Amino acid sequence: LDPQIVISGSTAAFLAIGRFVFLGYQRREANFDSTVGPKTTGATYFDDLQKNSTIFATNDPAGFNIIDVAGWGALGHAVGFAVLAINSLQGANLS
Amino acid sequence: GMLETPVTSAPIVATYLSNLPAYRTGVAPVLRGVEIGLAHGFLLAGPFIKLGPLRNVPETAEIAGSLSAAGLVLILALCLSIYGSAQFQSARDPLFSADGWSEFAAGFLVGGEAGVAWAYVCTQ
Amino acid sequence: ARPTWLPGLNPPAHLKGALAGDNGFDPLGLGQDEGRLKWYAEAEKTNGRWAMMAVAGILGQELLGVTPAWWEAGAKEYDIPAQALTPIEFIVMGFLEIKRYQGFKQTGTSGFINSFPFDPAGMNSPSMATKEVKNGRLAMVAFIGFCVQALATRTQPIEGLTAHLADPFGKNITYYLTHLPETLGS
Amino acid sequence: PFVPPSWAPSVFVPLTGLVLPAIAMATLFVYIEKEAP
Ligand code: CLA
Ligand code: CLA
Ligand code: CLA
Ligand SMILES: CC1=C(/C=C/C(C)=C/C=C/C(C)=C/C=C/C=C(C)/C=C/C=C(C)/C=C/C2=C(C)CCCC2(C)C)C(C)(C)CCC1
Repeated sequence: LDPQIVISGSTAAFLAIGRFVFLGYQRREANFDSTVGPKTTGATYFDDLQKNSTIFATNDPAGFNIIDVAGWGALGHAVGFAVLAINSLQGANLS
Repeated sequence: GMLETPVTSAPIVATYLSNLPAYRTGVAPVLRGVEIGLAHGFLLAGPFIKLGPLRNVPETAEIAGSLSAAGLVLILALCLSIYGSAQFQSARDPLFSADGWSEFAAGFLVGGEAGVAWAYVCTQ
Repeated sequence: ARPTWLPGLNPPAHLKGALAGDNGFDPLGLGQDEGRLKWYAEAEKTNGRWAMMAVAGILGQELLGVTPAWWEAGAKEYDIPAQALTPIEFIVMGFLEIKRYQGFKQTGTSGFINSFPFDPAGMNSPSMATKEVKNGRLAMVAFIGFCVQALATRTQPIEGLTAHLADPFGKNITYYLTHLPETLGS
Repeated sequence: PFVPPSWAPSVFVPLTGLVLPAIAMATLFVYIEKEAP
């Protein structure tokens, strides 16, 4: 199989559904983590290491920041190589 | 007052100076540095190539002379920089200030070396 | 509203913009203790300063026809035996670095031997501080590029650039990562 | 062990005759011109 089509194709699908299908659902479940509350309430260096010091703002209308791009892109790459690797096993000698 | 004279006070002379990069206010010091550096850098290559110690070598004369012109521009850039450090330690034009002159010296180095390189390309 | 590494991203609070080259880039929030950020800021420059000299040295050695490649310099034998080089380096570097640290603790700035700051020529200003960091960061990225390009391509920095320029689409990271047997079999 | 390399003059003569003097003169010129606080 052509790696460029399969890997890019799978990544596009996983980015497309993530942006257009599961974005609303994913955000709602992320608020279920708000009900519990913040991890720590302190002002020491080690307490600062547990806070969202940097907020990744995005200009995308739906709020599809880079962290979401990395998450859904990784799944597409993972699925893409699974498809390629399995298809490679066809026509393998002594393997 | 001072002794009036056409050379000191003439219309044609005054207009010519007012258009030179040094006297053309409203331009960023860095840009003036590049404009001044290019002009001097281009000329600086001439004498080194024609009258240098390797002037009679067919092809090495161009390279050696220009490479020495580049060196002199580097030394001049140092002179400009340290002059600003000594002169401006504490007015109308931004150039005559510690911040302005430091930009001016940097532009001269960039413009001067570009002029030396541009002069070499003209030969070959 | 200074430029930030990510469009439309307000910089984090612990980054105030006072430091030279402060683009608000700290996704992991490593620098948030004022006692560590000051140490890291000094640590950024010294890594960059060594990188800047290293990149110039590798490029200079290649441009001047020095052999062998920069990653085989140690194997070559010089006037001084390799055993004698290390004790000399350890004593000299230990002295310079120890006094480098002592001055930093007292003054909080960077210098050489007994002078802090070390600015004999008087060139020093916020612009110069900014220019040092940006050129330093570029050298740090550049040096890693040399190391990895030596691993994959096994060509010296300038040599690799010429190959890319000669054949841009034919020669690139795509070609070398799929031709390790050919390049390493030579 | 002591013998320096055969190329030592090529580096040290320009270094001590053209480079260090330039830095030394720049250091001294800035120093003398420097104004007291
Ligand atoms: C800015 C420095 C720089 C520049 C100008 C070049 C230029 C070149 N590289 Mg090199 N390279 C660099 C950095 C650089 N490289 C780095 C950092 C690495 C390590 C990943 C490599 C690894 C590398 C390899 C393995 C190969 C090249 C090759 C090449 C040539 C073809 C271009 C290519 O394939 O690039 C595409 C691939 C790259 C890895 C280049 C990336 C360059 C960007 C600008 C780096 C950005 C870094 C970023 C700011 C870091 C953020 C960190 C984050 C955690 C915040 C070309 C001469 C190829 C060649 O023909 O060499 C002779 C080749 O085989 N480079
Ligand atoms: C004033 C006296 C004088 C003159 C004219 C020369 C001339 C020369 N010497 Mg000699 N030299 C002298 C004194 C002099 N020397 C002395 C006292 C010593 C002992 C320390 C030496 C030691 C010496 C050595 C060791 C060497 C020379 C060499 C040279 C040659 C190249 C110099 C060079 O690169 O200049 C570079 C020139 C410039 C950067 C510019 C010169 C000035 C320009 C032309 C002024 C133009 C002004 C312009 C007209 C104003 C216009 C204004 C308008 C726009 C309003 C040349 C033939 C070299 C050689 O190979 O000779 C064959 C060489 O190796 N000389
Ligand atoms: C120890 C001190 C010293 C040294 C090492 C030199 C060295 C040199 N002089 Mg002499 N000179 C000196 C003192 C010195 N001089 C003094 C005190 C005076 C006044 C009395 C003179 C007056 C003088 C004149 C009038 C002339 C020389 C020239 C020369 C060159 C003669 C050999 C040749 O053919 O070069 C050929 C040169 C080259 C092929 C290029 C060499 C490299 C250039 C000059 C610089 C490159 C810089 C680089 C690109 C960027 C910066 C690098 C740096 C940061 C490391 C040579 C570069 C001649 C010459 O050609 O000068 C340019 C010449 O005409 N000198
Ligand atoms: C702007 C814009 C746009 C566009 C966009 C784009 C084009 C994007 C892209 C994106 C992308 C393109 C992304 C990507 C990502 C990726 C990633 C994130 C990856 C990851 C990976 C991984 C993680 C891997 C792993 C692994 C390995 C390494 C080995 C083997 C195994 C595995 C596979 C697992 C649009 C028009 C739409 C809209 C408007 C705007």
